Amino acid sequence: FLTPRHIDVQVVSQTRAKITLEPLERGFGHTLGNALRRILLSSMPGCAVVEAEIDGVLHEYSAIEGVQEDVIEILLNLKGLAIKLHGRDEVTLTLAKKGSGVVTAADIQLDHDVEIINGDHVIANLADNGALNMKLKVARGRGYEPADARSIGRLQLDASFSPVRRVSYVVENARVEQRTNLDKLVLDLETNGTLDPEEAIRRAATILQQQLAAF
Amino acid sequence: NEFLTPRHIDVQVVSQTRAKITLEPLERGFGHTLGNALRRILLSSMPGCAVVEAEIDGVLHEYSAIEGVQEDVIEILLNLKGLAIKLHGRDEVTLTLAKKVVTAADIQLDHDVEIINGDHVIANLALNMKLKVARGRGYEPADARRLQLDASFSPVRRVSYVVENARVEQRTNLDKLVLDLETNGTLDPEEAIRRAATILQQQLAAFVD
Amino acid sequence: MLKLADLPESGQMRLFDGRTGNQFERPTTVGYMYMLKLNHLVDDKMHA
Amino acid sequence: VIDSVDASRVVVRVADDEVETGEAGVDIYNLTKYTRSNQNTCINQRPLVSKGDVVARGDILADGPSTDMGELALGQNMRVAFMPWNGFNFEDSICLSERVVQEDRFTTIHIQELTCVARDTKLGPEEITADIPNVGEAALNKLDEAGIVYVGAEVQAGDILVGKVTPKGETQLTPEEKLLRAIFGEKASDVKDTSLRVPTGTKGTVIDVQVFTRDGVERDSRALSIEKMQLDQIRKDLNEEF
Amino acid sequence: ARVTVEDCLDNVDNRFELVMLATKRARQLATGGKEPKVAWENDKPTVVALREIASGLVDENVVQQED
Amino acid sequence: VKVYLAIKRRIQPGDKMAGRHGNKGVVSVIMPVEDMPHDANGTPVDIVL
Amino acid sequence: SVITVGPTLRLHQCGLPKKMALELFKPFIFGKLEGRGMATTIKAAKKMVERELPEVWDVLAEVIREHPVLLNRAPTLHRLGIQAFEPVLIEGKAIQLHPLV
Amino acid sequence: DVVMGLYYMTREAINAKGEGMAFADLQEVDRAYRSGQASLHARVKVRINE
Repeated sequence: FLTPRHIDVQVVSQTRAKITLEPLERGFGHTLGNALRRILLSSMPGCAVVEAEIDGVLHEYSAIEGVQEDVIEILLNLKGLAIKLHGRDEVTLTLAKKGSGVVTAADIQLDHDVEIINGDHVIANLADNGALNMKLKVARGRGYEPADARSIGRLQLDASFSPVRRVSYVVENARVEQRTNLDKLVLDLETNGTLDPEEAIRRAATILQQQLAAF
Repeated sequence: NEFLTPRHIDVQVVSQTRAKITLEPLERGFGHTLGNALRRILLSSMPGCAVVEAEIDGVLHEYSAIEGVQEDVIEILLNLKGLAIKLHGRDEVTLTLAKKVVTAADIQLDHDVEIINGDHVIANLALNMKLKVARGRGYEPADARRLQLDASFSPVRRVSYVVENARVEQRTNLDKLVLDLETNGTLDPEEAIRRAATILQQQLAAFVD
Repeated sequence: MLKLADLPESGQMRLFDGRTGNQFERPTTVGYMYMLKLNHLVDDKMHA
Repeated sequence: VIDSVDASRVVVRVADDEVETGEAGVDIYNLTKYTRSNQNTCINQRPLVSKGDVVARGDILADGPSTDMGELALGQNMRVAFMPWNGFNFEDSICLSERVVQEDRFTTIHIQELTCVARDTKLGPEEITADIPNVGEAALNKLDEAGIVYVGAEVQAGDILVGKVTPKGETQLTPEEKLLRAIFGEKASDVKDTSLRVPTGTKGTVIDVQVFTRDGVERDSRALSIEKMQLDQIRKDLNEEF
Repeated sequence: ARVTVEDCLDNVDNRFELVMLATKRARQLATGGKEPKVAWENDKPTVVALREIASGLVDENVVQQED
Repeated sequence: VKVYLAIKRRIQPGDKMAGRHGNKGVVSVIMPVEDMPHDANGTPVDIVL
Repeated sequence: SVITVGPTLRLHQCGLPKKMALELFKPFIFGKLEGRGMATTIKAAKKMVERELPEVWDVLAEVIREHPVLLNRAPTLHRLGIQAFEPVLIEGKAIQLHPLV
Repeated sequence: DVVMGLYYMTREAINAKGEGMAFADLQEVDRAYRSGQASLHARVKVRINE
């Protein structure tokens, strides 16, 4: 009958991180690990590019000059981009580059509340024939929302944020001199850098307490 | 970023030992999550009291039968295994029963242990035993750590749930929760659900903001 | 090729139960299947 | 060597070995844009090369649909186990996961055709006129002063796309129809609206519209915009190859 | 609570006349001239008609007198 | 005239899914990433046959 | 339509998507809309079932729980190819079915 | 799937964890199996209120 306090955040990489709270009793560790993964893998507040308007091409299919990739490929690269938002729901971003050079995720003009995580994700490839110009409108959603359920230049996109990708739990055997079997758990939270893993655990804690306060 | 708050609408109660609660307003992936987590915290562990030690008179092993009963000593041990004992005063007490059809209320007990199922038949007259109960958070088997036997400390008996979609106006993909439970009768179903969920409240309530 | 990449040789992985959490008393087989997409959707066949 | 790579067209240089005396470097490759196939599916060409690299004879420059980086790449792959899980894979069925809908892996996009005609009848001719009776605000906001919806507009279920007004004479109207026409105060329009619409379950975005007119006939302004866009695109690729 | 025709199929063992009886009961319920015996459990008149058939409350002579 | 309408169809419950060895199948619903069984490495299974 | 398996449904019920549930129960929803007292017309009823309003599911779910439907395979083999079930209100475009049928 | 469930569920095993154990009732056996220490196939003993 002990409460899990004094957690330890073992950060071994910028994506994966290990967290071991406390060794539980015989039969509790699998239960808490399964409950925590069942609530963390359901829905977490993330951000993705839901709207995108290009001033060079009217729709999102026909190609333009200067851009090497297709417009389907550039919207796929935009919806596959990890973005961090602190205290704003919707923020308008821009993207413009001229010259024979590649463009990466660091080239987007950020703000005080807009933070970029990845820098190796190549956005597109340019040339000396033409250039591109488009505006980015992102949003923070709770769960999956398609373009069908949620002027002429407004092009809708699907909500494709992924706040957490790869998680599991590994049980061990510890000893804190109070019982026979002390089972501790290791949780490898692999995220895209858009949010803190401890803040995600706190968010899942608020979801479970708001869901079990009615019972 | 607005989460949906669930509200308990109805609670279908058919008997004192079997209830059926539901939860209509839920999200897409939270209903099966809360239902499977509740099923897990009822099936895995629950603090209670059960028989952890037993002793027969004139039978050292489980294969040696006794005289004075129309049934077998296998039937007597399987009858005494099916009792429900709840207590809060002490931690380990020893119960003694000396009778030469018996009832469950004929066992010599003090005011610390409270007998609930007193109409359970144990033996059939056509007999001495020494039983000892203890507190157990989880299931304590006979292999790990007619003398040693199993013990069921949880008052819950069977947990089952089926989740299906509901009629939602403002959203598209939100399913509801249907849950059916059966208990030993020593505890209320909703009170047992709350007493199992309060450790999940206490485990992550100090970490939440 | 299975044994050189820290993977089991017969495809007998040890998996964890996500639903009930009980440990499987049997090794399972996982992997990757390259599947195809068909022209047998519902939208071209739906008559309203 | 490759000089510049674009998603609409690619050009390559010609070496001094396999070339003639005059007109050495002449190599254009019009990539297939998003057009219509025979089974109403989209086809496109995606380049897989860079700027400043040498190629060989028979090399792959741009791959078509269901082909990636020079090889045939039809579908995608995901983690697959063999287990009957809760009756979702009951006899031979499939149970997916949220990664295929969250990463848009096995999603597909179809190009849907809608062929509308503008014929000439003996009681009255037809034309592409935007002034169509029985048209609300949501239908008039999508179409222009010509009568065709703009390039790249969101089309919902039950939307009027093309402009087609047919006349009628001696319709033998009921007193209920003239009563509901006189209540709202609308004019007694004797010309019906037989413009084509989308079927049920289609909610997407148009990409282009192809118009064909007869020789020596009146042309729509949307047709003028289409032919002027085609001629500036043709002049642009002629200028870049020059 | 559920639609169960077994309580009438094991009683009359006919499976023919109960269709006409529930037909006349549902028509009398939809006409608004006869009140149902068993209470409504958020159902249509078909479920109330088959429940009154399977409960044995309405018969051929009873429906003929109610007509 | 002819207008080219492009439908951005997504995965819906009931689409057709077959492999390469003649195993025809239909998907059931959109089940989440946690209900599928997972190994000890960290990658849960996606499409179970 | 195309079918799929639904394992979370009983034998006395089934699944059915709302896109076809708005039209297979069209005289029933017209009678309920003209009898309850929200819209006595039929053209505004067609407009509100084609506009995807919020109240159409709440006024439509009354004839989903206790109303039978029929389903027949287009290659007919025997007499069990036609059946009767009870729909529910789900999302999507295809039909969930009972596994054991 | 249901017949493989009944096949792998009911089995006569030689070696498992919890061989020769005693169960109080049917739902007590359901509680004991789901605890994680008992196997689905083991030579056990239980009374049945049939």
